[PDB]
Amino acid sequence: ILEILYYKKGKEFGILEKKMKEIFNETGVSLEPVNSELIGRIFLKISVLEEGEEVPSFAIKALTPKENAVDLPLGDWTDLKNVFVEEIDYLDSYGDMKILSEKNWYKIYVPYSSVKKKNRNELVEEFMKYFFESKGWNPGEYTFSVQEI
Amino acid sequence: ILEILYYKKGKEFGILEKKMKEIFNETGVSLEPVNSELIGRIFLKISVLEEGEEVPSFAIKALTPKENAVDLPLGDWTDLKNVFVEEIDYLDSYGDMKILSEKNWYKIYVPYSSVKKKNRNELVEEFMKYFFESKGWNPGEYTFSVQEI
Repeated sequence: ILEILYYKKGKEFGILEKKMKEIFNETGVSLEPVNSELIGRIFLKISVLEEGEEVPSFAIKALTPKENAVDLPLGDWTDLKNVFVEEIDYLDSYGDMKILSEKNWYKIYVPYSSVKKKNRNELVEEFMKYFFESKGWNPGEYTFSVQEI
Repeated sequence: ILEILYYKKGKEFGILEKKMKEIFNETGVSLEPVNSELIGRIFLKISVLEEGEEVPSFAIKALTPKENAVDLPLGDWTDLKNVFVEEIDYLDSYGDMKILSEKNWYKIYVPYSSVKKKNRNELVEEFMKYFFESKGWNPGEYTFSVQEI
């Protein structure tokens, strides 16, 4: 997973950080920014689909009463008999990428064939254009940093 | 969904709240507490299983490349052909309840037969014992409030 911190250009956060530290030292309570147009933190996971595999259009949360999972692959195709469907989410499309969003956590799915010669920077930069545009914000007014977590 | 705010007994938060408001008025940045032993916010969804249905033991995140979902029920049993399994989560057990946790978001599943004459208060109070014990904290040292959201 990647942790992405974004910031509106020109905004200084030094007095914010000093006051957060002061509040922590007095109350013992650590305060963090609510995601806004000024500042935020998001989490991104990138999955590349193997050649000869289609990108997903829906994410399904299913539940099983079976008491073991030794018949279930993680990260492979299979058939699921007699499961309870709890949630269905339609993925957004941005170019060849499919994007699943849950609050500040994002998962992107890209076809092998499309990202064969692409690095993490190129992917993240495309994702961040999608992200800012999804919020109605101008991407040219932000910087962001990436951390592996 | 329910929003639950918990607080360590005896701790006063009035100066925290005043300083959060001051920081917001100066920086335009709203700060909220990181969940800790002193204070936090969690989200709970309660599902009751119908009579003649087993409680889940695992939650599966599956993806399908199918371009419509009109064959998928929400909140019913079905079979899923040719899906990609991305994640499997084992549910915890607390009495008759099964609990799925993702960071500060919880989903509990209870059998109809067990909660037939139970109200929201009774369920939430059981969940909160589970929650505090899961963190290694003493439930008798906390208060909490519930809000429908």
